[PDB]
Amino acid sequence: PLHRYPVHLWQKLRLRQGICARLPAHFLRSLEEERTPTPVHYKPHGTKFKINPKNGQRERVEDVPIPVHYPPE
Amino acid sequence: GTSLDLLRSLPRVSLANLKPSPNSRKRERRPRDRRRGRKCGRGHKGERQRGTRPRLGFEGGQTPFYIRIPKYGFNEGHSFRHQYQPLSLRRLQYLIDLGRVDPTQPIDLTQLVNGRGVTIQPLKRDYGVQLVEEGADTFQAKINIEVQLASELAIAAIEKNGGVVTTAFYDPRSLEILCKPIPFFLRGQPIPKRMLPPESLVPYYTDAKNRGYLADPAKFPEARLELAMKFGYVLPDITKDELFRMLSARKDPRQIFFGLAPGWVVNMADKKILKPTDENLLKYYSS
Amino acid sequence: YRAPPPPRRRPGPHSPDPENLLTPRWQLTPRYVAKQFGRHGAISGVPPASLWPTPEQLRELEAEEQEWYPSLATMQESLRLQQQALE
Amino acid sequence: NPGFVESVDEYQFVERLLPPTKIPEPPKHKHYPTPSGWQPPRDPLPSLPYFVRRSRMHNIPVYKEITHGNRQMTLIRKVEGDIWALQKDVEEFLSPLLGKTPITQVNEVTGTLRIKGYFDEQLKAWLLEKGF
Amino acid sequence: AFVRLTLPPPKVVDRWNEKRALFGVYDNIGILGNFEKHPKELIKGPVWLRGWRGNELQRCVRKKKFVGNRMFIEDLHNLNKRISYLYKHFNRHGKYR
Amino acid sequence: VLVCPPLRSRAYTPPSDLQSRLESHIKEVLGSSLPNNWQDISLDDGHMKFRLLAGLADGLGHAVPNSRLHQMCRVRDVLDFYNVPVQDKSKFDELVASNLPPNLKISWSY
Amino acid sequence: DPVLRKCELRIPVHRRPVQAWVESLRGFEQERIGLAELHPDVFATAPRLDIVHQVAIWQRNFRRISYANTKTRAEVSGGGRKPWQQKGSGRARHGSIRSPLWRGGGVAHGPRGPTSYYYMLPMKVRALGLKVALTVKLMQDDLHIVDSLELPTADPQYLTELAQYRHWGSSVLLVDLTHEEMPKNVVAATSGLNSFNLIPAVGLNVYSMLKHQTLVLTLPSVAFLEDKLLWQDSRYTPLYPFRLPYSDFP
Ligand SMILES: [Mg+2]
Ligand SMILES: [Mg+2]
Ligand SMILES: [Mg+2]
Ligand SMILES: [Mg+2]
Ligand SMILES: [Mg+2]
Ligand SMILES: [Mg+2]
Repeated sequence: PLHRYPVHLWQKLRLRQGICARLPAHFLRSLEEERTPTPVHYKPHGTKFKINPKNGQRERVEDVPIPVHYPPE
Repeated sequence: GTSLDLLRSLPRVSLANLKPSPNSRKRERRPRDRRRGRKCGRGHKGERQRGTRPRLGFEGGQTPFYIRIPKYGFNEGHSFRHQYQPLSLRRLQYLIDLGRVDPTQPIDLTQLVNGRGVTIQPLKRDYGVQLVEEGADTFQAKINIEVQLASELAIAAIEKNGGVVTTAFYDPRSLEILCKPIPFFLRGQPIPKRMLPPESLVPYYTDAKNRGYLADPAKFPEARLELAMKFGYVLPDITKDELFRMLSARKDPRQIFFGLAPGWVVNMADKKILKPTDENLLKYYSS
Repeated sequence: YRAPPPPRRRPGPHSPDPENLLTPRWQLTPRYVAKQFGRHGAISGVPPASLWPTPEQLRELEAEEQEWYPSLATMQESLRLQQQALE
Repeated sequence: NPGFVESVDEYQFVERLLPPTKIPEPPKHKHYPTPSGWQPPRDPLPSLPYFVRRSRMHNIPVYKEITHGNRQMTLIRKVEGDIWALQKDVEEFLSPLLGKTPITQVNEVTGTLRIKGYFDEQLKAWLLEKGF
Repeated sequence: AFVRLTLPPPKVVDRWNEKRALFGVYDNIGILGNFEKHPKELIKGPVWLRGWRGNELQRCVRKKKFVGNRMFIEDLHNLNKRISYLYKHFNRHGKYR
Repeated sequence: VLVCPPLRSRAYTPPSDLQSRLESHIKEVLGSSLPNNWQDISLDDGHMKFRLLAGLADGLGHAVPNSRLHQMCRVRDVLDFYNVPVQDKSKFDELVASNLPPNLKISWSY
Repeated sequence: DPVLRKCELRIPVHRRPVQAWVESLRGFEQERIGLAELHPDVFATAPRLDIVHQVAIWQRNFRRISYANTKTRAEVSGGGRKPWQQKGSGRARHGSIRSPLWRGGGVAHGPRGPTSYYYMLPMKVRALGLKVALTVKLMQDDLHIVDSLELPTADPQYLTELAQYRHWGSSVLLVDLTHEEMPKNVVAATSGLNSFNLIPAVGLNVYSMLKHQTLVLTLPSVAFLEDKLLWQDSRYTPLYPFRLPYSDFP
């Protein structure tokens, strides 16, 4: 068999049922939304395009955040 | 057809009478009998017989042939080179003769594609069609044709018969729309502007001798006459020609279609075209 | 027997439910909305003004154009200088 | 006041863009052969036992073929009627050129005649005279 | 070897039941229907192989790509191991290099 | 309330006076007597072929099969078609009524 | 008066038309009410029984998905530990109790998961097969052209009796132009008949024509069938899928 929903949607489903549903709408917005924090440990790309020096062609670039471990302390 | 008379005599065709065409199926051999069983075609026991021989190109430990040859830039930058589908005058005459291309109206890449005269693959780096001199001797048509590249001999044949040829540049996004306009219309976007040539191609498309679409019109008469003297024909005054209005037609450097301006929306479902009224958008598209 | 009615494609503009989690993401983009108008025109219900870029989007397009697509005069001038440097 | 104005006048240019799904019938020409070389089938029809039909592109269905990288062949394909009568004529027509009888295969199921060697141009001209 | 001492019950097959009688209908939906639907759209089966064919490594990767995120832990672990075994078989083992 | 007529055999034997029947039908179909060279009259006219062929089938009781209509180009082909007999007996059925030798015995279980 | 039908498309000049008897189902004896032309390129194609073999096999084998599966040694329960030591046992060497050689072990080369047999015959090939099948039914006297499927009564017995009277086969396939407009009387009669099956024109296929002994086509369906099949020859290759707008294609 298969699960009806993908695993990554499981958290959203729980927030939509039970005592979680009765929480205020504004509070759930904070839980639902996922926003990336400001870069700290890596330099962000200033532009969305740069020239690849070897072939001299315009190439799309993306920012991949470094995984950071936050201790409970 | 006597063969159909044979069917009359024979029993009914049915699912029980079906047979494949002779020799359409080979036999699959399983290693069960003595002939193909036993060692099963793998030979005596060894690395190859156990199925673990080295990879393709491995030569037993000496430096392989494909590695000992020096690296040289044969294919450097290959994916960024522009490719032009060659259209010969022989093929162009063949299409015109059989009615697949209409000489009364101007000919652009869309008409060539619609008539299946040329096959364009933008995803495979095609930038359009180049006129090819082959068939010039037997070309006897008066045509208005727009191509991306052209040769001196090919241009001579077009002009000698009384036609007009111009070289125009289309960018990869523009080329896909030009080749397949209808799929673009179904997307519901407005028609985009046509980008000007890269700096490398600016000299080519601004030169009268190449009939560039960005070239100075004032310099065309001299260039057209020069070919006439060089190739031994008399330049025909096309202004007197009845079809001068069609022959003289040329698209604007920023226009993809003849009668459609950038920024319009083609509503095929309701047979309407929608034009923007916002001033800022009009400045964007008019530019 | 009589065969069941022939299979047919669903006709008309189709707007997926935004809240439903299962509904695929690609069907909820503005790109999908424009496609409905292109196929079915007016009955789609799309406000046509939305099809064109919005003023904030228009600025992004113009900003992008200047950086990577120069004008003809600038292209000609740079080519002229290179020839002089070569000469 | 909406930002869009609708016009039907310019839809003619949109219609011009629609591509056809049907190969157009060739236009009537004042003088044949046409500069490319194409000429339509003659009327009245030939009275031979065999008829060679034209392709969907309105050309004579003769094709050069090669297999194994060395076996050159020429194929006459859309033959209706007595395909054996065509074989007889082909052998006589090609025998003087060879100096010997050509080797041929008749596929009565598919309606094609296959000849060893490249004779496409001679057979294309030959079949035009017969009026197919 | 030992053999049955009795004849099994005879097999009764209705060749004109609705499913057998109407098999194949609408297989020409496209050419006879203006091409609005392709015949593959009539195929019923697993989501990852409707109108598609491939070898076992391809099928395993396709199932993971389609429904991998909705699979049970036992199944997904078994599917992933099957991919690695087939990957090593097709890319390193065999007679022909 | 609709009763199917009794099933009629598919066995046809050419009538002895075939010429008389055919020319009478042709005279009626043309309506202007019998013109010399009648046998070579072309049947390309759609209306005439239906009247001639349909009329013959009703009276004679044997109808041109769908496979053979295109072959009935001229009246001769129609004349030729009706003179060839059709037998409903199988090849085996003939053997039973074929004066078998005394030592040959055939039994029909169907 | 006669119901004389002519082909709406142009027949090639070197080929003469093929013809059939138009019939009616209103009465038992209404076996000839008209004379209908048939395009020779549809109903008089070459008798190509191998192409009929290709299409019918495609129709059977492209839908097929087999759900047969077996577990490999990796998927059977247990089997992790080595049963006994390599040396000093007097036994055959083993590393798992679930190998193929063991009872209860995995299957070495068994069916693997759901498997599909999907492939597509070229569109021209599948269209050519239908033309061959239609010709076969006509030349073998299994095809009956009808003006309409209207019937006097809804009793299924009447339809069966009529088939016997006209020497039709044990099974009959009936084709109508469209599903929506098919007459009520025939719908009721065919509903309860196993061997008389009613399909619309878009539902016609080679396999059903082989399964049923005789084919009944209405006159409008014949024109429908000719138009679609003859379009396949004399057409271009597709620039894009034909569902998209074209200059001259519906
Ligand atoms: Mg094998
Ligand atoms: Mg190409
Ligand atoms: Mg294990
Ligand atoms: Mg272990
Ligand atoms: Mg081990
Ligand atoms: Mg087991």
